[PDB]
Amino acid sequence: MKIRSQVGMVLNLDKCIGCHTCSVTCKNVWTSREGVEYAWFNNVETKPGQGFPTDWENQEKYKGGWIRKINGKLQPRMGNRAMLLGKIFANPHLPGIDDYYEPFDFDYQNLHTAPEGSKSQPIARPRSLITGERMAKIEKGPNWEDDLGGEFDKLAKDKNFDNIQKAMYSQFENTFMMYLPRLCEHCLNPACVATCPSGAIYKREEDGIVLIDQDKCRGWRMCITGCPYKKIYFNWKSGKSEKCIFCYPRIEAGQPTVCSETCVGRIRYLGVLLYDADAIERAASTENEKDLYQRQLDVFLDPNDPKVIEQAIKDGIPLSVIEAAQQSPVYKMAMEWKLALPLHPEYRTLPMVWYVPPLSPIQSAADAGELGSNGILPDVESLRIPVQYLANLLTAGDTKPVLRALKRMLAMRHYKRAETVDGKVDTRALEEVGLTEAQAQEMYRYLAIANYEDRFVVPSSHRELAREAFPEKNGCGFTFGDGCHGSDTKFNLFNSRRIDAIDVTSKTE
Amino acid sequence: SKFLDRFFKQKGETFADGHGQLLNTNRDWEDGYRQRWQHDKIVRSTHGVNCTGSCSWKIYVKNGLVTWETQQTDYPRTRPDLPNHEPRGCPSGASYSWYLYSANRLKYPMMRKRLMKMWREAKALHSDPVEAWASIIEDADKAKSFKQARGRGGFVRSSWQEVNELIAASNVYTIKNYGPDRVAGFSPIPAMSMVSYASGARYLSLIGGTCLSFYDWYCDLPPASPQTWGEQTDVPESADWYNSSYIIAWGSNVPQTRTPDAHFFTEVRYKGTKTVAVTPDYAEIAKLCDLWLAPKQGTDAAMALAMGHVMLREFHLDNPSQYFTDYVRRYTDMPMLVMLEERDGYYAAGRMLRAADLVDALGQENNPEWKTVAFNTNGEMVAPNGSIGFRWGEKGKWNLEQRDGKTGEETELQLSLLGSQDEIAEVGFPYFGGDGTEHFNKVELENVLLHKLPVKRLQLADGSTALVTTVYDLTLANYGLERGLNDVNCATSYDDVKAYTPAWAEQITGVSRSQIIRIAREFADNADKTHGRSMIIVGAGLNHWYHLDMNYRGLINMLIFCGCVGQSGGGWAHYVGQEKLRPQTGWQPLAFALDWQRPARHMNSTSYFYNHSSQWRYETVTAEELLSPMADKSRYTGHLIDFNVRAERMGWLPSAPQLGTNPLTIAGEAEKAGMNPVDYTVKSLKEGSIRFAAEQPENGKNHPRNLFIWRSNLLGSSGKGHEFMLKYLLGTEHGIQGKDLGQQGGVKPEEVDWQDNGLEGKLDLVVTLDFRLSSTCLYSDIILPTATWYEKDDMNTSDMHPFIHPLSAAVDPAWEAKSDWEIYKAIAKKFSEVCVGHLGKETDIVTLPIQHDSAAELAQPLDVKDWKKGECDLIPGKTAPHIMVVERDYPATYERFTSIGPLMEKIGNGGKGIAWNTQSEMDLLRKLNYTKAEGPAKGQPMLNTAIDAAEMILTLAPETNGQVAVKAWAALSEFTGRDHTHLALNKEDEKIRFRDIQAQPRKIISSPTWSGLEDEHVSYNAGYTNVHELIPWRTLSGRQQLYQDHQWMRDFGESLLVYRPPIDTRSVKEVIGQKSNGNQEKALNFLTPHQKWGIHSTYSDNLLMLTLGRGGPVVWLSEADAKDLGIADNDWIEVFNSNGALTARAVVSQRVPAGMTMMYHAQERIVNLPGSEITQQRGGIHNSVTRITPKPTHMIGGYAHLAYGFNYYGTVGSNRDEFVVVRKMKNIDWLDGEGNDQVQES
Amino acid sequence: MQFLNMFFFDIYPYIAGAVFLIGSWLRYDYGQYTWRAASSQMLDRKGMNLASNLFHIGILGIFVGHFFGMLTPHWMYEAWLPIEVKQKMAMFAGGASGVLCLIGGVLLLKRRLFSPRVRATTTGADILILSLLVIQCALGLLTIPFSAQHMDGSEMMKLVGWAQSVVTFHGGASQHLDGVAFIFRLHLVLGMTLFLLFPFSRLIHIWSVPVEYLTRKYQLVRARH
Ligand SMILES: Nc1nc2c(c(=O)[nH]1)N[C@@H](/C(S)=C(/S)[C@H](O)COP(=O)(O)OP(=O)(O)OC[C@H]1O[C@@H](n3cnc4c(=O)[nH]c(N)nc43)[C@H](O)[C@@H]1O)C=N2
Ligand code: SF4
Ligand code: SF4
Ligand code: F3S
Ligand SMILES: [Mo+6]
Repeated sequence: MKIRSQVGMVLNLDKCIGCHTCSVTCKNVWTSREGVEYAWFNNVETKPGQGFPTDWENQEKYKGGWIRKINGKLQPRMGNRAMLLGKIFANPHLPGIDDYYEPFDFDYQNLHTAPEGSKSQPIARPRSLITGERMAKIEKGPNWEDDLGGEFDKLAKDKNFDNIQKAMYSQFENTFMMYLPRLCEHCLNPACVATCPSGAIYKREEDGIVLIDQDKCRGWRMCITGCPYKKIYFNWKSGKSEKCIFCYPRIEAGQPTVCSETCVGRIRYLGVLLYDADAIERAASTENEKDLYQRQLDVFLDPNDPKVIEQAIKDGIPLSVIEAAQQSPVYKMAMEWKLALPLHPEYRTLPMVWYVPPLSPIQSAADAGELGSNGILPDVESLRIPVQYLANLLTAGDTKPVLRALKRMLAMRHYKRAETVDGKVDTRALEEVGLTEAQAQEMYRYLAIANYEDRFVVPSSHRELAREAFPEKNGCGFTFGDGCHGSDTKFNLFNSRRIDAIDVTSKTE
Repeated sequence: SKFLDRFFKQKGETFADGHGQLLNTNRDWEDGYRQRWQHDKIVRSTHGVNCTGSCSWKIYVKNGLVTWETQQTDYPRTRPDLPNHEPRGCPSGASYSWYLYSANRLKYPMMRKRLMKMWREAKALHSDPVEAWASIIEDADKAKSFKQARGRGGFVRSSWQEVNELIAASNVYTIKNYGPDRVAGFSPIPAMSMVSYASGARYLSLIGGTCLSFYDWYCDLPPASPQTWGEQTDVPESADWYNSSYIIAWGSNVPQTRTPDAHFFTEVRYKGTKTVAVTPDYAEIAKLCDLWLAPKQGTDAAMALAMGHVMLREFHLDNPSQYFTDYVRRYTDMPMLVMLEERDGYYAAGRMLRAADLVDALGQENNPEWKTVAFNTNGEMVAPNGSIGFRWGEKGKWNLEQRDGKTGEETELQLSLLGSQDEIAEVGFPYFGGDGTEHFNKVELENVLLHKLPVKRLQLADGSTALVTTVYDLTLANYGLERGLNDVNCATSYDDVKAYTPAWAEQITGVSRSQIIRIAREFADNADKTHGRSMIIVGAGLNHWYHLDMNYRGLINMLIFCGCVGQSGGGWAHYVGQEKLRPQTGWQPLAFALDWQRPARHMNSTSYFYNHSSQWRYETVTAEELLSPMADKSRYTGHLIDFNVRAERMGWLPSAPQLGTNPLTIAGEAEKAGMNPVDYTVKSLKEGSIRFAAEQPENGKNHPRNLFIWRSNLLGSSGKGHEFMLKYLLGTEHGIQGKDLGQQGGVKPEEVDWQDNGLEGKLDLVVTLDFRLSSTCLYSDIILPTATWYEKDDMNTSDMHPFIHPLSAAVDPAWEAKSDWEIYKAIAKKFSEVCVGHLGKETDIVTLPIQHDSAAELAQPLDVKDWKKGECDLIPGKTAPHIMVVERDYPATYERFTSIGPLMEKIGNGGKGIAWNTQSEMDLLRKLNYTKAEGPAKGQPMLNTAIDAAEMILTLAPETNGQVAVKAWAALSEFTGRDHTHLALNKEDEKIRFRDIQAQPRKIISSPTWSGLEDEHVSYNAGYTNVHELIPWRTLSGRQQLYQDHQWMRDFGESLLVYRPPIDTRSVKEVIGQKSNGNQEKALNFLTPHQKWGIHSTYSDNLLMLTLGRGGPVVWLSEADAKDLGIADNDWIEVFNSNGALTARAVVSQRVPAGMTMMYHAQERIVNLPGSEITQQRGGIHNSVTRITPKPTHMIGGYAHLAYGFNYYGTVGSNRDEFVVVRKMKNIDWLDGEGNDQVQES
Repeated sequence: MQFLNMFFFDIYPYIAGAVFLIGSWLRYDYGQYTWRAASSQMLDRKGMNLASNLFHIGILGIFVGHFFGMLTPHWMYEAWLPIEVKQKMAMFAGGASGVLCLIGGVLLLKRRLFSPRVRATTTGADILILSLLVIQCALGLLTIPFSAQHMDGSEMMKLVGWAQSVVTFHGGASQHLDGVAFIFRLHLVLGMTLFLLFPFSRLIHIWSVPVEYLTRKYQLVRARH
């Protein structure tokens, strides 16, 4: 029993409008450098589809995540320590630049410098950002399948269509599309960390953000295969890997991440979650993969339980963090309302970025239809997005928790309409799904009204604990190059001292 | 030493039974990302693009440069029961930062090399620049040498000194020798950047140049609105969607085109609201709804009619709804009496009965011919309050109080005459559901459906007699409702295939009849249960069809029948362009120099380009084929452009150029003729010694010569009939594929001169201001580097929310860029000196069409009279346009531009038919902007910076100054006789300042300029004031107009709505197969909904947007159509027709229904486009295949709600009816001499 | 000749060794961000699997051989592995490695110079270091036929005499080389040169061979620091 905290994220897919604003803001701030211009820490994919990189969900091809051996022990699908080491000269599974797309630019200056007397109007053609050579044609991009862009037989290769008879969905009337925005999961049992030979990847203790140390990374590029979500991108120029850093510079002072604060749809929720680090392996090694979801929920702790509060304190959790945890929207959607589900729990990484499945128009029927248990509003059975599809995505193929979330969402709707249109109290739908009036009203507060202060409840990472904030306040930022940053030993070959430190020791004790 | 650090100690406790290890090692490296996030400061700014977004952003400056942006989240929060707006934003918005130092930034003023060479050589022989310009423009080979260089490279770096002089010189020459109205400017949607638009508009107004329109030109103007409410466009705010319990997104892709507001839609669902999407394809909007209906594109009006049918049947006839009944009784023209005309064996609906028609004139001395009549429940006839006749000439009766216009007593209008008729008459109704192309299903009945209407005979004041009936009765018949008279053309069941039944529409639309019935029922039931909280969000999906009015009136009737308009949570939510510049009357005087001279030269752009880019010379549509079957065909002969010319001379629509003679010389000639200028012009117009320029657009003096383009990409976006603009306006190579009227030997117009070889290259000088080298720039003569939205001050408002916020300079404009405001200020300055000796204190004769909201709107009450045809005298301001006298002080242009004129104090300020005193505001402005020390404008407030201008707008507008807001409501109270000041009394002290909005966006003040309220308990909902304050809709009847009784409306078969199939542009059958490349060609409907990776063409060159999209111009096709054509996903394809051709790559998809193709709006002509195999030129753009085709009903003027107004009414640029030929390309030649060409096999 | 002899085998070896060590230390302390393997695999997977494995498996074979061959003293099992036995091994075991190595390296160089994406993103040092290694490998294999003329391990004894004198800092190391075949001199010079260029090339990845990983706990967590 060792309690740790992390700011989790829940995305309400039902509200996602597939706008990509989240992707653009992340790109502008973090990955506009040459080397990672093709990398999209945050990317949005339209489903059905194979995504970015192409078919990242196919673990038989890419070898991401873990596997539970027959002896019950966990091993990365990539192979054990030696197997992995024996693949280091050339990672046999490494996705190629082409699996993403070849980053391109256009020759705009040709519109400006086109010489006088040109036979045809000048134009700007594409050029490779990798070779600088002229590109005959752009044949791929990071969001190439946006809004069902491509033949159905192509998009349906989607790994999430397994065990589903998909023929019916190629018919115009049964068409359906949804959006899947994604970033790094910042897992409790990250495969990347387990697959990095040099140990450059780590999970921060105070907030669970997983980073790739840019000093220590050696560019062994195995972590990339290791991540089953393929959210680690190789910086082809620096030779090191980079990934979503959960905007730690902001989180550290209590701010939302950029993709969270900039989400036009107001679908992202940030809240603390307390977990028992000592239960991680036990939970991720459970025999049946349809249990990882529930096993993870069991790894999460109740913030209002004095037993947990006292243990958190004893274990070093700041008081403000415990408080933030007690009013965490992420906990309300994952633990109480059971609306949020993990992304591909079967990878056994214990993902910390969850999703609320989306609703969708009713399916095509013989006639205008009839009033179901929810009147004019939809019943869960009438939704056109095949629930089995959603289950392959969020619950390892188990449709029970998906239906439960969808049903409850519709229940809330049914109750609110009774209240606002009929001006009556009708809890028929709520009781059917096991929700109380109070729970429904609260669900409505967070999901519908979604005040800024309710979507983001981020505590400080308290950069002052166990460190020396005073000399840091006074000297950080003066980057003259003192050469003493990054090590604990004071001795340095250039005979220098830290600019943001006190080297004249007090002699008064 | 990191090396020494490698030397057990850093190992803490393990966890999870040895599965994990806690390390106590250095983390200093984390500073690496921290220092990237850190910045110098954040500045508040927004985007000056036409998106209706109006989102406030945080501009981050780091290392003294703009590096990125994130949304501001500090908007004043909405009520506790409503979700807030933060963070708003969209993808394009998030990528603007890219422009600032991108490879496509315009840094210096540029000039076509060929033009510069002749300029510098001409200046060496002519010390005076005006005469230097003359030496080049009056030479045929010189003029031609640079006009044919347009779009063909050769831009060289110039300087502000050089271009400012050439521009000024050219303007002077053009004004002096041809007329001020031969100089024009095009800039759209001022709400997105009020002062930036004002810059050019102000300079142009002062010098008399024409200011072209945009709302109608872009087809955002829904003519149906002016028709029904007498309002350009007023809609509820997005927040109000959250007060609705039933919403239908009809032809509106909310999540993609209203991104920053979508959440109100996804969230209101959790409140119990049901949502329904109506789109032919599986659009993004569908993903968010509970039901998806997919009618065949263009057939939507059919569905609406059917739904209206069910509603009337079920909630008006069978089980009448109290709420709906009272609602249509008091707020529509339904109880209004219509006179019946005698046909052959049957009657036809004529104009509406007027007080004047009755003997004692119902006691109406004032404007009796402009007041509608109805029957009260006691059988008595009466002229009810609110008719447009009570608006002018009298006071206190222009309201919706159900009272008798004579006695002033409380009456009750009766709806149907059924039950008190003197006999049953048979009235014929036009039916077009049987016509149409092969691409849309049709249903045969009769061109004229006869219905049995209950009537009453009246004894008219002129002795004769006539039959009458109510709009109501007429409406139920048009809808096919059986009322007991046993009408063979009325429905017997919803399955009966008759005039607008669910079964009928099922055939036209393809939407299951039961679906139509179910949703019609739910919608109406909801509206009944909530008192109008049903709403329809509609957009370009319907409004860009030639028959947009029918599509719209269909939706409008549904809402009116269910009493949804004017109620929070209900109504007509039209969202297209960002046309709601809230501080209207504070901005108008600034943008059109109305503080100095009145009036300015406004022009409706569709007619302007139709005429000058000569798109009429290729017209395939005839007015005759749009005529009602019950109209006298011989009374409407002529080319569609002939109706425009007549409309102009009758004072209905504006003109540009106005006259065939320099309007600055007319005064000197009246002086010699011994008569004043006005009278002398009317005498010449009657004599024909002076003619309207429209009559001879190619004689060499009636075509614009100088054009300014800014905040617009006219020649790569909005420009319908692109190839025609390149040929007739620019004089460069073009890709037009068809022959003109002359070549086909068709009938020439009867109002416009004809000449086989059309005049080309009419534009002498095209000047474009922009921050990126757009398609328009590429085809200009002079490019002026302007400041990005992150480098200047300005303001922005939108229809979506009530906040007014600013654009601010994060840093000074980079390189040699300047804000639009400073560019025009400098030009006006050089103009003021260059003009000395050529222009002084001139006298200008300006024509001004009859204005809506002015007393003159009451022009021709009963019919149409063409003075040129001798049907009446030429009376300016009534049967022709006003002929105004305007004095211009050309040398003082700059001083006037940089100061607020004396007219605000002398005459006052106002708008929308009301005026108030604005002296106190001017005194405040003298203290805030300081005053001119000397010169012509001595003592007047200053306008040096964009900020002074912004402050001018804020201080003068009632929306941003409570003081003015009260004087404004006071003014309107004189008309209605009801107090409206209470709407703003509790905010009278309120005064919005520019610097305050930089600190935090501010909510505006309820103003008479609009019909919604800015309140803390009720959201902003259009028409709320009419319904709750009893203020009339500026329509003939004062109520919402279901019946249009204008001669033209009646004869073009649109007195009542009716189904109209998409028109045939006949642009395919003449070129299909004429240039085979070996691949199969097929005809498909060409739709251009607005894109996801940009806003129009802006952002289309933005690498971020291009990388998230498909890397350049693309076109969507159904899988079936692509497979038939042998087209694979991403193959190079060519789309073309009579108007031109374009090249692009295909996106094959299942969500695209067979029969249609979509090239998401504006991807323009500068990125990734190969040569055409059809024109042998650079591939064209989406508007290379479209062509303007005006509609007569949109030219109607001098008739109450149907009277002109800048962006209020006028012809529109529809384009969804268009068809194209599609095919896989073969040879992919880039025409760049790179030798990097390809060939697509099979 | 005698001058160039003492320089290259008495002096130079110590210059290259000082630059190798202090250069590695200095670049480790002040160039952590530059301390990477610089993989280019993603940009062009074609042929990398075969070529890289061929090169690395071979080059490592040689290294084990060179290491134990010249740095292991004689009195250490001189009865069970006398000088000529070591030579037999180095010629067949090492020669086979060297063949695998040369093929891999040649394929890698062909790719680095002619694969558009790799060539466009390469640095000069990457071409220079890889070219010198291919050459050093060919040279190495070319010494096989020369060592075959002295199957008694007389040649190998001289080279091992030199190497061992150099690393124990015993002056006169070049004497041990008296009369050895020229091809061996070139191999030694170009080889030590690789050590000199080591700290300023991608070779620094060698220092980071991840042995620790074999015994490391899977999950890592860093405390507040
Ligand atoms: N991202 C982005 N946002 C913008 C703009 C932009 O360029 N980009 N521009 C502004 C401006 S200026 C306008 S005029 C509007 O956005 C137009 O959007 P709207 O959704 O009304 O039109 P659109 O023409 O796209 O049509 C919407 C959808 O309706 C479907 N549709 C098309 N034709 C029909 C039809 O005949 N009937 C029906 N029922 N539906 C039809 C279609 O799915 C389309 O996407 C607005 N904001
Ligand atoms: S910003 Fe929000 S709504 Fe838009 S795509 Fe990203 S997650 Fe979805
Ligand atoms: S472009 Fe318009 S909608 Fe997009 S962020 Fe800017 S203002 Fe908002
Ligand atoms: S495997 Fe480790 S060495 Fe770097 S490239 Fe991945 S974090
Ligand atoms: Mo528009």
